[PDB]
Amino acid sequence: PRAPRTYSKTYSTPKRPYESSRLDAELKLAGEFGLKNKKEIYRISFQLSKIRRAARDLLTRDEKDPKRLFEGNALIRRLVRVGVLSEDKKKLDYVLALKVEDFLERRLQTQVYKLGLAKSVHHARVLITQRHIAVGKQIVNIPSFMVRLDSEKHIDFAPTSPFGGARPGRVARRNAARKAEASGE
Amino acid sequence: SVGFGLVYNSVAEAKKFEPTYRLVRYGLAEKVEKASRQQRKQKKNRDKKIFGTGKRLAKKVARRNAD
Amino acid sequence: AKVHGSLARAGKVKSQTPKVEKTEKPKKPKGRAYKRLLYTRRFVNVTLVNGKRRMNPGPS
Amino acid sequence: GKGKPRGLNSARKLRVHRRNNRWAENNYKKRLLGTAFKSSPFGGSSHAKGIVLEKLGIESKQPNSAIRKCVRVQLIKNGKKVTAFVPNDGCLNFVDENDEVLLAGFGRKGKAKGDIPGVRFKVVKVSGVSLLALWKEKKEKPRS
Amino acid sequence: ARGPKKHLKRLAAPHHWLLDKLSGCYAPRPSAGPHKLRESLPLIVFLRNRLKYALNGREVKAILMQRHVKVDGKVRTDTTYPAGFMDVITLDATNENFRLVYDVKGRFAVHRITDEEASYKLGKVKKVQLGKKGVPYVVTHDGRTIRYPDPNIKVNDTVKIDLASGKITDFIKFDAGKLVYVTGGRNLGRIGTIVHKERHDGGFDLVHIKDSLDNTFVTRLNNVFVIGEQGKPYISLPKGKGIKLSIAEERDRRRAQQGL
RNA sequence: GUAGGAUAGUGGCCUACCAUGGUUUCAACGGGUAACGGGGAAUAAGGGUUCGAUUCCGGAGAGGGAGCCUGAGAAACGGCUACCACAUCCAAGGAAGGCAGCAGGCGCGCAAAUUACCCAAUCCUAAUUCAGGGAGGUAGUGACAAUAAAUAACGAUACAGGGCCCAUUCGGGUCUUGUAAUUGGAAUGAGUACAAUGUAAAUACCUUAACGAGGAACAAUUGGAGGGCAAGUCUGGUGCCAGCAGCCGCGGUAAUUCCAGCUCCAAUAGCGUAUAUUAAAGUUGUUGCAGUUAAAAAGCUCGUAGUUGAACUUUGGGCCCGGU
RNA sequence: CGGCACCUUACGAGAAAUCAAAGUCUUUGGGUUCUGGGGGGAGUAUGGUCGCAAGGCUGAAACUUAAAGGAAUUGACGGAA
Ligand SMILES: [Mg+2]
Ligand SMILES: [Mg+2]
Ligand SMILES: [Mg+2]
Ligand SMILES: [Mg+2]
Ligand SMILES: [Mg+2]
Ligand SMILES: [Mg+2]
Ligand SMILES: [Mg+2]
Ligand SMILES: [Mg+2]
Ligand SMILES: [Mg+2]
Ligand SMILES: [Mg+2]
Ligand SMILES: [Mg+2]
Ligand SMILES: [Mg+2]
Ligand SMILES: [Mg+2]
Ligand SMILES: [Mg+2]
Ligand SMILES: [Mg+2]
Ligand SMILES: [Mg+2]
Ligand SMILES: [Mg+2]
Ligand SMILES: [Mg+2]
Ligand SMILES: [Mg+2]
Ligand SMILES: [Mg+2]
Ligand SMILES: [Mg+2]
Ligand SMILES: [Mg+2]
Ligand SMILES: [Mg+2]
Ligand SMILES: [Mg+2]
Ligand SMILES: [Mg+2]
Ligand SMILES: [Mg+2]
Ligand SMILES: [Mg+2]
Ligand SMILES: [Mg+2]
Ligand SMILES: [Mg+2]
Ligand SMILES: [Mg+2]
Ligand SMILES: [Mg+2]
Ligand SMILES: [Mg+2]
Ligand SMILES: [Mg+2]
Ligand SMILES: [Mg+2]
Ligand SMILES: [Mg+2]
Ligand SMILES: [Mg+2]
Ligand SMILES: [Mg+2]
Ligand SMILES: [Mg+2]
Ligand SMILES: [Mg+2]
Ligand SMILES: [Mg+2]
Repeated sequence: PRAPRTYSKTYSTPKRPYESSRLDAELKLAGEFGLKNKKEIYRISFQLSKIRRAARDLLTRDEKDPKRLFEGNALIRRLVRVGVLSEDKKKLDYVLALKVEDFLERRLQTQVYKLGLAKSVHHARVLITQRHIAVGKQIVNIPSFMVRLDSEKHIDFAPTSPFGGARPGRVARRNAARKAEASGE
Repeated sequence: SVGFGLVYNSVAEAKKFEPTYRLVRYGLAEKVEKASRQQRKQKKNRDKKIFGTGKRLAKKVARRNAD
Repeated sequence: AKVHGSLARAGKVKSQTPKVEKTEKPKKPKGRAYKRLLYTRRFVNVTLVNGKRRMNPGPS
Repeated sequence: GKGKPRGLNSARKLRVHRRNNRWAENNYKKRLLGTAFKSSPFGGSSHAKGIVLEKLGIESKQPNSAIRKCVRVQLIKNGKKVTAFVPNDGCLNFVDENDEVLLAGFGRKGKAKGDIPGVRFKVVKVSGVSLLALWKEKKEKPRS
Repeated sequence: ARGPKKHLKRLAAPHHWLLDKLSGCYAPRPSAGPHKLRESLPLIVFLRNRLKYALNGREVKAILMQRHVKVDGKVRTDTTYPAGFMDVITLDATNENFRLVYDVKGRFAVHRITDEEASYKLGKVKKVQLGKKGVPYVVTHDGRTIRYPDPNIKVNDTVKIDLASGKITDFIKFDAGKLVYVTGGRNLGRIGTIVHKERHDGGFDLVHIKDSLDNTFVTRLNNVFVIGEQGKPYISLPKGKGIKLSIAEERDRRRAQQGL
């Protein structure tokens, strides 16, 4: 008899399960941004649907309505802050025209590869989830971390977990130990 | 690591206001050795069936069960 | 709708099918690397450009 | 005036007219008469366990020509006799006479499916060990 | 059913107590006292949650049983004593006095007053009536019966109670042009002056209140508490003065205060 | 209606005497409910349709009825009395009972977990800081549902053509996606644990010393490949059989559909089936259906309730304040 | 002016045949009543009511089924010309 925990479903399966155009358009995204599933595309499409309807019902208001000027400015500010929307085009007519790859471009898995540092999106995936690249001083192992444009400058390897300067890892320590005992003392 | 901390004005004022479990954690108090919850409640419900001290009941039960 | 037909032929084709064993092959990669493999076979090197794409072409 | 009344005070005529013409639907008629509980052997339920009485072989409907390999199942919760299709190659060898099967419906909310005449249920489990798992090789049927 | 209720569910608590949804199934049901259950603030909610002086309810009990807290000059060792509106809470250790006044969001604020202001409170007259042996008494909003009042004191007036000897030091009439503290509804916590009172014989007299920024709002007379003249309130107002900035002006204040 | 009684109090609540009223096609009364009501939930163009036993509020109940005691508060059932049903112990005289509290068992079924730890939190009760709390919290079982997202990453070496100065005719530091069950060195957590944190005490998480991936066997599955509907006219088997197939359909000797193997597809720690419901369904239609012939204008007229009902009554001008 | 109709056209409507209404309908609202919701089962069973009866009015369900049907085109066929 506590308050029930709120929970939400963050993706949505499309209406037509087998469309060649959509399946090719989703495999291109999953091979370009290094995604695991199509659930990682459905989640972004769900975010787009929520953002786009929250702008679509504010645009039905009068201009200089208080709720439009509050919530539309907050939505624009949040999208500009995460870097999905640029520093120009701060309009509700411009958050309607957003696409799926504008959100996929801002993931930590995309940004780690884009900032040098990973040489592939799949190598960026396996670097992120293996307790390398840290966003501030904080190790992040979530590939959908969705960098907020102020943490772009501080994306770097972790202070622990080598490639960032630490003890040289597991297989290197063991292989160096075998190299040290094979020569002798 | 992020936590919470208390610094009392004296050890006596710490032992007055601090929980007994956390005094047991710090060694300021010995842990009380009781029965478990089930045997405590079972003993209570057994003792609910005796009116009085039970000396007379014990003497009567002993004498009658002797014969 | 006759309900008392012959039942003695049940399991005939599955019983008389010659049992061939599964061959031993390298495992496919799972998850993200399989989508990497699919992206490679469908949108990077397409050796089957027959009109648009053939995905499982039988030997002609 | 396109049939129906339109006036602002004519909501009772529109509401009772929709209530009257609403009965011509299959689902509303079925749901408000409650025919799933009065009839339709599984009393509103999805699955039901029964006991096999006899293995049947149903002639398939024309133009198909096959024996369909069903069972006659007496439901535990009703006592109603139904016919249930044992739905793979083999698998009638897996049931028995006189054991307990779980039946589901057969795809079409009633409405005997395909070329099988009068069979609208199917055997999902026999002896609680799941005909698909028995059919692949996955489980062994218990002897009791 | 069957008797008085003794438990308050969390999520059935008043919303202005700001209790977290998780961490327990129950809320502190206030005791019977001077203030109504949904228009009061228990001492455990004031000490543990607002002042953060205690981490538990066990520590709130440990605070109160040393007779530290006192509400309106009397000690009040109950854990869930209903300290409501206008109540002066003196903590003798820490040497501070609070007055339980609303903030403009509708919540009881941590408002520190002086020891001079802690020597009195204000009380909205609920009824003026004649008691036994023909003795007139007045009843305030916190259940105080005060014998032999001024004959000019009527219902909806505000008396000034001295909290040591609980007498009427002075009083404020209910006229147009006097300050209001709105103590109920969605305009709760707002402060303004009466434009006029709209009568409605039969039920629910209305008051049209205008604040310092000339924003008029209508409030039922159950929720109106006179606190002084035009300007110069008899109590010390909390930080914000009951203005009700809109949410655009609120985020403008936040961006103008956090950027330095 | 009047008067009384009763109640804590209004009142046909009950009584006594009078009056003959009261409800109803604007659906009374009766019947069903696989109906507790609501906040709410699912689906979301809009309107809707369906669900709400279930964490909050209100009601009702403690096996069925009834009656009462104590008390401020009960017609209380972890209170009593009686009857009915069920049922325990007995030395046969008697005596005791009420899990729709927690855990658990049986039965029922398609269908649902531990006879665990503790008041440390939330609060409640009491003479009360101290005691108690199966309320509650904690853990165990738990693919109800939801969140995040391992199962690999990067080269070098054998071969690609996308190419250079008319490579004449392959070179050049060609540019390296694929391709060598080759080849190399890195990366890390699943797991196992010193410890510390965690915690009422432990478990888990979070943090970490030492271990811990090469077939990285530390091996991803569930459904499919005629159309709908993404993906084979490949091979073996069967031969209107076996079986598949929601529907159309496939199978009678080269079966793209069955049973398999290979390959390919779709979702993926999930996927399939059954039942209900929603969208699709403008196939319930107020928005918004159709009635000549597809289902459907009453044989025809009158007519009450119901729905709907012509036009007309201070318009126009002028001046001033006055918010964006 | 009112009536029974008719001829041409298709502004329009319709699945078409065709329609001055079957038009003024996705640019959907003049008022109102009745009826229909895939084909059978079935205008059946049962209940009520009316009738001397025949029957009339009202009127299901279980079950079954992937079409039944409407209009038109080409062919074929006609003991049709
Ligand atoms: Mg590490
Ligand atoms: Mg209760
Ligand atoms: Mg209380
Ligand atoms: Mg009287
Ligand atoms: Mg009376
Ligand atoms: Mg009488
Ligand atoms: Mg019920
Ligand atoms: Mg719609
Ligand atoms: Mg409900
Ligand atoms: Mg409910
Ligand atoms: Mg029920
Ligand atoms: Mg309840
Ligand atoms: Mg009760
Ligand atoms: Mg029972
Ligand atoms: Mg009972
Ligand atoms: Mg008592
Ligand atoms: Mg009772
Ligand atoms: Mg009980
Ligand atoms: Mg009880
Ligand atoms: Mg139980
Ligand atoms: Mg279950
Ligand atoms: Mg005493
Ligand atoms: Mg205790
Ligand atoms: Mg519990
Ligand atoms: Mg999930
Ligand atoms: Mg694995
Ligand atoms: Mg196959
Ligand atoms: Mg296809
Ligand atoms: Mg073949
Ligand atoms: Mg229609
Ligand atoms: Mg017709
Ligand atoms: Mg006619
Ligand atoms: Mg009339
Ligand atoms: Mg008019
Ligand atoms: Mg004429
Ligand atoms: Mg029909
Ligand atoms: Mg008829
Ligand atoms: Mg009859
Ligand atoms: Mg016809
Ligand atoms: Mg025809």
